[PDB]
Amino acid sequence: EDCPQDREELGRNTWAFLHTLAAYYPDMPTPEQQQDMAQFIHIFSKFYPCEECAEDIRKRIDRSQPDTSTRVSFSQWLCRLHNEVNRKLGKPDFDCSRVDERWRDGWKDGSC
Amino acid sequence: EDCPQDREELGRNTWAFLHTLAAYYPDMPTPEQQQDMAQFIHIFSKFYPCEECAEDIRKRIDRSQPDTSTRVSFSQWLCRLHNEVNRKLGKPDFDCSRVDERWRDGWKDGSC
Ligand SMILES: Cc1cc2nc3c(=O)[nH]c(=O)nc-3n(C[C@H](O)[C@H](O)[C@H](O)COP(=O)(O)OP(=O)(O)OC[C@H]3O[C@@H](n4cnc5c(N)ncnc54)[C@H](O)[C@@H]3O)c2cc1C
Ligand SMILES: Cc1cc2nc3c(=O)[nH]c(=O)nc-3n(C[C@H](O)[C@H](O)[C@H](O)COP(=O)(O)OP(=O)(O)OC[C@H]3O[C@@H](n4cnc5c(N)ncnc54)[C@H](O)[C@@H]3O)c2cc1C
Repeated sequence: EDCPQDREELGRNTWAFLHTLAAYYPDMPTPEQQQDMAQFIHIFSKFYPCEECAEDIRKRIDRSQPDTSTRVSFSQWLCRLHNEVNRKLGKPDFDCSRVDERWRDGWKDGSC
Repeated sequence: EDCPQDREELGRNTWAFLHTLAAYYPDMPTPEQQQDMAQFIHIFSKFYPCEECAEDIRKRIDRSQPDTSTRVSFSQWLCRLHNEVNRKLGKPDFDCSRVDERWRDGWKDGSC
């Protein structure tokens, strides 16, 4: 908009960035790309703006390190992580089998 | 609404994340944090989902590496980077002296 992001706005926008990032990550990433994405996620968890949120995500990420082996493993890992936060906030579980429809290709019914 | 984000949508929300990220970066970051934020930016530039956009930012970063010494230096560095992209796309130059109002504290006129 025009004013500082609130917790929810920052969240929606960051998840959008993260899921899209994962959606276009290589299906066949090189060993270096796999190392970089894992490190990116690690650093991300240390600087995500919302203080309370970062403390929370770090604990979740340390418990289940990102699997950056492939586009699918990574996008699924990220979907599972987001779902953990969804459950913490009483939000619905997202069907991870549809992450590509949501963030890359659009719903199969063509509503996008 | 819940559809894959186009170049403009992704960009808008990613800049929001990035500027908020810089807005809350420590005023006195540890050397470790300064190293981490620099790498975050470098990895970010290699994976940002819009290939043309990623290549462009990489070229700009290579000419002026991120200054992660302080919250102010980094926020200003990021504002300058975004302004280069604005100039490229014919968008108005943003007054970097007002980055804190825009992304952290809100406009001085209490508008927010
Ligand atoms: C790393 C991180 C940590 C956070 N921690 C906290 C916290 O501790 N406490 C707190 O109050 N808030 C936290 N937030 C904010 C919170 O997650 C939400 O972003 C915010 O409440 C806004 O919710 P929303 O309903 O708009 O959807 P999100 O912003 O919840 O939703 C983004 C959208 O993505 C889709 N989506 C939902 N789940 C998934 C999934 N699993 N996989 C793929 N797509 C999905 C949906 O289409 C949805 O509308 C965090 C955000 C991030 C990015
Ligand atoms: C790393 C990166 C690279 C990109 N590369 C390209 C590219 O090569 N080609 C292309 O077409 N698009 C590119 N984009 C997309 C483009 O920059 C815009 O995000 C998009 O056109 C939408 O524009 P917008 O007008 O909504 O504002 P941005 O999305 O331009 O604006 C976000 C908002 O932030 C504020 N703002 C503007 N400038 C600054 C600043 N300098 N400092 C602090 N706040 C500011 C404003 O309040 C503005 O409305 C890129 C985005 C990112 C995040």
